Amino acid sequence: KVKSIQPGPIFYDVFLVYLRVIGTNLKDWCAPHGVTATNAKSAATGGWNGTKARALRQKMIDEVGEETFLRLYTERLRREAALEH
Repeated sequence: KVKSIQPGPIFYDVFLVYLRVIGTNLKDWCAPHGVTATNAKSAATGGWNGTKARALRQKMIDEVGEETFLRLYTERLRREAALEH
């Protein structure tokens, strides 16, 4: 059906590439949050799932629009599933 936004590889790429669309990068996005790029990826992929990681994941979603994040994330998943079938 439709999926809600979950962490993982696609979450991380959609956020990473969104920063590119609006012309920042991971490095410069991370700094005002007092966090590392490496910590940003771990939270985004769901590898770190502590509640501090959730707070950061929510900032990534609010950076994109929540609706825009869902649309990018959803259409991307559709394309992978299409190659897997």
